[PDB]
Amino acid sequence: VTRTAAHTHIKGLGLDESGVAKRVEGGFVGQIEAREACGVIVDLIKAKKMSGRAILLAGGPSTGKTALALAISQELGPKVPFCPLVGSELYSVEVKKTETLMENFRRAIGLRIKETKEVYEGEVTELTPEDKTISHVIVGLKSAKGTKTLRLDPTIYESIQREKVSIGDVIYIEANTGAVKRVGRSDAYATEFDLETEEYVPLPKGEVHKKKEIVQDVTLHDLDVANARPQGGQDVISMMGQLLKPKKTEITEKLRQEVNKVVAKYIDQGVAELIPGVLFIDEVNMLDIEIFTYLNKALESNIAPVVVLASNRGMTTVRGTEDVISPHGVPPDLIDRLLIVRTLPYDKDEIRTIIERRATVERLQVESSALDLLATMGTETSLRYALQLLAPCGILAQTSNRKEIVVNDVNEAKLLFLDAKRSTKILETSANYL
Amino acid sequence: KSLSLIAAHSHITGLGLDENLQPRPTSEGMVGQLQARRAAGVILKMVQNGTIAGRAVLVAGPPSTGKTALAMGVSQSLGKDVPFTAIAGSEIFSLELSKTEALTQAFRKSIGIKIKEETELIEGEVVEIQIDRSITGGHKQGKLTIKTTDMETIYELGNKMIDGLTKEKVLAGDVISIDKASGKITKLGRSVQCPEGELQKRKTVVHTVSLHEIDVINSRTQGFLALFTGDTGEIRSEVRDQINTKVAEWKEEGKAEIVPGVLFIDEVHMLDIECFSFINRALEDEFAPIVMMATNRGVSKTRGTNYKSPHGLPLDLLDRSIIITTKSYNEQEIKTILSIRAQEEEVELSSDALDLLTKTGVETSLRYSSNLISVAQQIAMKRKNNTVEVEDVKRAYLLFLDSARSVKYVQENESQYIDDQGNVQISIAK
Amino acid sequence: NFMSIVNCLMQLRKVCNHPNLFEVRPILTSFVLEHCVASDYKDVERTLL
Ligand SMILES: Nc1ncnc2c1ncn2[C@@H]1O[C@H](COP(=O)(O)OP(=O)(O)O)[C@@H](O)[C@H]1O
Ligand SMILES: Nc1ncnc2c1ncn2[C@@H]1O[C@H](COP(=O)(O)OP(=O)(O)O)[C@@H](O)[C@H]1O
Ligand SMILES: [Mg+2]
Ligand SMILES: [Mg+2]
Ligand SMILES: [Mg+2]
Repeated sequence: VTRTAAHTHIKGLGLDESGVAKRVEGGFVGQIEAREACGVIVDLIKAKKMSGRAILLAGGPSTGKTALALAISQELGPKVPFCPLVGSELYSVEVKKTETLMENFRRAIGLRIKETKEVYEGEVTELTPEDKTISHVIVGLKSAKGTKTLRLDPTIYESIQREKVSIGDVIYIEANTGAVKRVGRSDAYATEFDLETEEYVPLPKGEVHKKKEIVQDVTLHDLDVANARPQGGQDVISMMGQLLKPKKTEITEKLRQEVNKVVAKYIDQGVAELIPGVLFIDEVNMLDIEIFTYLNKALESNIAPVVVLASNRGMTTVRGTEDVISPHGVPPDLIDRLLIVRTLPYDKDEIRTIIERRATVERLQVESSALDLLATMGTETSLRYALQLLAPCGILAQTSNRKEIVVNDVNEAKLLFLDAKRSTKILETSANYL
Repeated sequence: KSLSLIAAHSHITGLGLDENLQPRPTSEGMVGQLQARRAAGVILKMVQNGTIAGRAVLVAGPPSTGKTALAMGVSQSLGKDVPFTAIAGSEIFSLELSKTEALTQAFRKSIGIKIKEETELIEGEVVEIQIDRSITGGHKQGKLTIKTTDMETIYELGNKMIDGLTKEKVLAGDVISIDKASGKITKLGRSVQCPEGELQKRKTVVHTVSLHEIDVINSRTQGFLALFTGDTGEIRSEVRDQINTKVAEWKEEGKAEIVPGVLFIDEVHMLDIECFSFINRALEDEFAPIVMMATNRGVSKTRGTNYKSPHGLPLDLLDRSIIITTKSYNEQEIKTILSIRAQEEEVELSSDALDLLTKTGVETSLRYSSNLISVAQQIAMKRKNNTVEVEDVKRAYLLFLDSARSVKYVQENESQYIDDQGNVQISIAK
Repeated sequence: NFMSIVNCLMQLRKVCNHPNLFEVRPILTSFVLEHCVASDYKDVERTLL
């Protein structure tokens, strides 16, 4: 019914209008500074003015950095574009990591447009040249409420020849795009043959010419791929244009200058509205020194929005460097333009509320003795081992036909499943590399 | 209407120097660094002179000094019609393109060529259109009347005039402007239009094109598709040699004049030694633009070798280059820079918030205060007043932590964070 | 009025059973960007060639 995978219990940060964060609100217990400061970051994205700001989230495991990342991604809403990304994913062999990094900086930003398109539909009456010719075809579309004849290009006529239409077939033709879809044979010719593979559709109601306006949103990187390589078409020249060089290449700066030039012309006409977004990079310590040094100049660039990082290390060696020792795996020049939000750990009662609220979201019933036992396992092995063992206790409750988690079920979970320190303690004694 | 939101490098507009090249204290967004702005003005009049070439310069210094902001001031004071190429040091590393040929591509991208010619234009109001064709044969015969304030005549049209006149919809009320050499029609206005002047006028058109564009165009036909799609690389040098002799012949004939542009390379410390020796040869070529470099690292080991060379660059590069250095700023100049960032960001600040923000800008860094000025207006904005208070700066200080403070927090919590060997205490007890 | 109430509720009654509110679902065809950046430089290709 409802799939829960270490998430979906958080519906945002849950802050007040004054700013003060509650103790128990929105799937969060404790962590006041990262939630309230994270809401300051939420308003900072809602400013639509700031750019180049980089805020890393540094902390230990089971502390709530990625959960805070889903808290800001849920607090922003669907209208603000969110780009999840891992630093291990930026390595590519088709192009460099620079093109994927700056390309992702063009993936964070969004831009909503509004445009009107013309819709034509009707039953095909005549396909004939004009009177003399170079071979164009007047297509007489018979609609219900009107009958009109229209002259078309040879390419859309070629797609009309592709759709195998004839006299008396309902088609769908778009003016600005040129795409052709056939609905089927009209209902007037259903009695011509007793059995036919072509389905019989009724006549389309309404006029021949129709107009509507869409508030469709499309990312600026999608306009960059639309400016980079040919995608598809229904003709041979467009499909071979796709088939010839479909391998993605690096993009020059002048192309982005013309893209945001005509985009700036669209925002000068009042049509579109520029809204920034979020590029969230997971495991920043796995990045190379080249991506760090291009992040130095990339954060000095203009269009780079509020980028949130997540690094789970300290004074370690940077990847790509031999003797450089720096905090968080980040070079000190990039760490100078970074902002650190320290994550706070959780007590025994806060582990009890994590297991409690995770149990209520997981729709399992836990008794108080098993809740205190899972609290002691939360303060003995790990948090992820108790949250990992919430489900097998309910499974053993289902096999034992019980509706609540008991002491013998979680002790049977202790016997059937082992944690880290029992695994290391068992693997310490070896006959032949146990 | 160059696209301009609030950048770190948006307030700097021009170098801001006098006629005697002595820099003012507060001029055109740049405050301080008198010797760096004066020497950068010597580079500015070096590009504006254009009689010399093949020179490399370097701008060095500690962080929070603005060497990239100084080169931004040079590029902003350079003005239009002069090409400026700003590339990264790690941008030359590519898989489809070699690093040396990409560096040669940047060296061809830096210098442009101005070529001018004259064309004729007939602009005037249409009175009526009377074409003549045949129902079976063809061979269209067009006639229309063109009118202005002091001329009104009937123009007979050819085949291509009715081809462009019927492929583009036009009326009697609609007004056209026809070029004779191009053959395309400009349907400008209908009866915007309100025209004056003579009917047929001749004006000059000037086009600016860099040498790299001529290199990939004269490489092959699909080098234009590689000019847009970016799938170029590794051009044969016969195009470069014959294009150099053709450009020199265009300079000798007086047909094409060239503009010496500036090549700016950011983060030049992590560059390969092959590109270093390639710059060591390419600085002595005839068509060699002025190169400005910004070495950002310190003394370390160069990539490609084992020894720790000083400056991060070999001495063959630094022998043929001039070096400008920058120094740290005073306490008053940080308050002045935060004041002009308050003027750029349109943020009204108080005196005590500027004093405490100046103190925490001296203590921590320039960039942290340059972002605390941004968030302080929004902690103030949540209180529904435009005035920034000291409580917003203190809250923005306790919320957004410095790097050294969380370095102390990391060193206090090393059991929480994962170590170099992958060991991490994810539990609390035992 | 009493007519604007019923004439306002007949749209929601024209929504809850079946979306008969003019029923136009967009066909989601591509964008109509007509600029074609290369055509602004095609004349430069003509002058250089
Ligand atoms: N304050 C909190 N309240 C509720 N659950 C939390 C909290 N902090 C962490 N968690 C839970 O811990 C789990 C793992 O944490 P995670 O975000 O993966 O840590 P990290 O970001 O260090 O990898 C998440 O599924 C999340 O539900
Ligand atoms: N002379 C100056 N005038 C105005 N701002 C400056 C100046 N020098 C440095 N800055 C500030 O320094 C910041 C960028 O420093 P940067 O040029 O990146 O240093 P580096 O090049 O050493 O990394 C900018 O936000 C800018 O406001
Ligand atoms: Mg994580
Ligand atoms: Mg720099
Ligand atoms: Mg030499």
